[PDB]
Amino acid sequence: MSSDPLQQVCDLIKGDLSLERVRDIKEQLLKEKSVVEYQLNKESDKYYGEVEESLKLLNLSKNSVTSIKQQINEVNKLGNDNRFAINRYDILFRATKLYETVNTTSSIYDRIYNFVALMEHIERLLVAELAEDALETGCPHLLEIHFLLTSARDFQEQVVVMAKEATEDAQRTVMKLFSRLSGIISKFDKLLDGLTYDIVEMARAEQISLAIRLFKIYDLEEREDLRIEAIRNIIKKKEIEIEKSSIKKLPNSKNTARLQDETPKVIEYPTNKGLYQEIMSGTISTRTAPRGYKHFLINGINNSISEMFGEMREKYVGDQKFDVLDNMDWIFNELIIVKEHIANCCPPHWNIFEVYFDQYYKELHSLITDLVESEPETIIILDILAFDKTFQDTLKQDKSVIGDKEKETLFKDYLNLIVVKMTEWIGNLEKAEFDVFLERSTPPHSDSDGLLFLDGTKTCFQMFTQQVEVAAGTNQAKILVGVVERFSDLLTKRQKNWISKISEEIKKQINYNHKYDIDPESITPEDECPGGLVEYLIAVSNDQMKAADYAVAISSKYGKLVSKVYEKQITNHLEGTLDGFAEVAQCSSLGLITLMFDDLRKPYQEIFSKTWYMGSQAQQIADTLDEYLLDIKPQMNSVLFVNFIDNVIGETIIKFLTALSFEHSFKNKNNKFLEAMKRDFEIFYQLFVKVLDGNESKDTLITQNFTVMEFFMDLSCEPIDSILDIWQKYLEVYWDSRIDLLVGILKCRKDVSSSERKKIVQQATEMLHEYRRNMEADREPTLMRRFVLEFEKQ
Amino acid sequence: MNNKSLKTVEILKPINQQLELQEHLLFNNLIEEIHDIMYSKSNKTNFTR
Repeated sequence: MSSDPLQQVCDLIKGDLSLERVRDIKEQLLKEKSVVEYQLNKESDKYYGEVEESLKLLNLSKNSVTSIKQQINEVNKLGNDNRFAINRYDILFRATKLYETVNTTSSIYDRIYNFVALMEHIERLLVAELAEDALETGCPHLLEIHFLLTSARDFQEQVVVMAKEATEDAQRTVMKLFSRLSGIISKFDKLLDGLTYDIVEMARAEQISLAIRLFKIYDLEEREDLRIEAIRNIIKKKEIEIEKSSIKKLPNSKNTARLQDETPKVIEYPTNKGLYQEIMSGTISTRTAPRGYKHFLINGINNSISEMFGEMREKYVGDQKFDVLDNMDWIFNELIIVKEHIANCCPPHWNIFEVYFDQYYKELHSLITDLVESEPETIIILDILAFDKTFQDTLKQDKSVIGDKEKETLFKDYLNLIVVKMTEWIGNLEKAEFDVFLERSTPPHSDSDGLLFLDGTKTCFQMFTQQVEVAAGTNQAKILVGVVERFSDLLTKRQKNWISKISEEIKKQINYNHKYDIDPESITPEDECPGGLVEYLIAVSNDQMKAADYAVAISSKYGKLVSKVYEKQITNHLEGTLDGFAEVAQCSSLGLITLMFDDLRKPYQEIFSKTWYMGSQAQQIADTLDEYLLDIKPQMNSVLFVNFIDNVIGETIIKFLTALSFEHSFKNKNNKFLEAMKRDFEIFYQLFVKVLDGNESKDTLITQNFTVMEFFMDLSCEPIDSILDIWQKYLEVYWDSRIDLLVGILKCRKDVSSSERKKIVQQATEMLHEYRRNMEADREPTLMRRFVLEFEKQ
Repeated sequence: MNNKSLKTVEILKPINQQLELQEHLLFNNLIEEIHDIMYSKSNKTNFTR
């Protein structure tokens, strides 16, 4: 098969004739079919039982439900038994003679249409009672619901005026219509003056334990009675749409009609084809239809009386800047009290519990406009509406709260504010600091061993720590990252300015040392600047490490209530900066190494000439720079220090290998240069091992440079047949300084000639490049990185 | 049935199959022409008459 030949490959992953591994491979197939039949077993069982209940209930309802509608053949065909038999008496004279006077409702319509005129003219004040509450009307379950039933007796002139639509006469709704002017709208609007003044009376801060009880009881009685009443009229168009649109829209008319059907199919003709589905008989039977807006259409004015009192309590200024939700959420507390008080009053309607969430539309929509733009206090924009979001949540079910959706755009306003503010802050703090550091007689914040902290950087520390209190205070993935990481771009502008003006500190000590001991024909205006750059630039690296303290240590110290993704998005650009927290040391402290130097450039090129060969130039270099690392040594930050003295032994050996191209013929002749490589090697040893005390770097960060010491002793002292292996070994460590240095060494030498430079130094050039294909495919550029000295014609 | 077609083990079973079958026609006509009695015995040549 197309699987089996592939399965012949799967078992042909056992060999070709592999009967033991064919057996085991068959056991693997048995494991696969084993579990596939466990899950296919139980899954097939669940499907089978689903078919079992499926056909079991298709059975049970085919038979039993066929005997449920056929049990309606049993009991409903039993309904047809006593159709013209029952009630053992003159039922024919009960439904056609005693019920003939049921078609004789004349005098009740005259004294009740007339009494509906006069007494509801009286109930236009009595059942429309107000001024002020006295329990809301007084007693609007007596009063406003007396206007509801007086409007339900005038629902003969309001709802059964729509049932009596040309029943038998013309003045049943005309001469009684002036009896319905003071009859219907002096009872229905009396129940709506008592209903709008009931719910308005229920909008009156208590409101009350009997006022909202009676008033809301009328506004649930005539509210839900109105709901089933107009639901019985809409179910007279839906029971007529069920009934007359099963008659007119059978379809067997089949025109259908013009124009009392489609439209109004199906209503369809009042009294009684359009009425008796809401009228007699009809054990209701009007439908009621009181009161329409007791709270059937007037419960929206209660939750919109706390959501129009709430929305009215905004006072859109916001009366300090965001006090809209103060009085508005106060009306939300009155919405919870009026809500639960009214559900204690009225179960069916009249503000059961919707006043709370309607007032959450009042506080939500209210707080989403007081700080829509930056028109409120932009520093206090999201804290107010968010404080009412979570607090007005916690003041309720959490839920008459302030849903805002403008939190995050206002957090972009906090982005622009805190970022551009910290551009202003950071710029002033920088230029203040650097203009302090050019005053080189007093160091910053006191300690006598150069571990000084700073002042404006402390304002960055503590005061930017206070800038991110809204960041961590609201736990934003867009500010506590974004102000922090855009702030890290601001820190990149910082360390660029520490490179710039700390390089101007370097220039200041360069020409101040020109003023000190270096031939004073160099003097600049801003460089009147003696020794003392040590405490300044190390004070910088110290608050690089204290930017590690509050930036790194506060960073991972507080930010622990997101996942490590967003916490990590913070962590990408505050704590890799530890390398950055010596990267200024990549630019400051190398300047320190040259400013240990710049009082001493008179021996720095008189090396390789005859003065240093038997004199005290090595004394000045080694001992003076030794003391220069006998005062930076107490005064230096550690991460700056290891890299520092490392680059002191390195840079001081390349200032010990400065003058390899001055072409002074080497005094290995009478050993004057050679003692300058050997006896001065003792003097240039405690420049490595008295510079370094308190640690064991004395040769450890000097061994790599004893390579260029001893192999350079093999380069520049030794004769013809001992400069080959000089470039062998010196190639085996330092190919960064290339072969042509030896050419300069044979520029500084007569008694190893230029054809010897061809054989030794050019076959050794082939050693250099072919070993660079061989062994470098030695180590990095170093102190001897780009000191490939000039070569002649090989 | 399984053809199979090819190596792994079938084919390179079928060599010893078909040559084992001509080996059984070899031993078959050996015992057939043994006491055919084209060699005479009870057997080919173990004389019992």
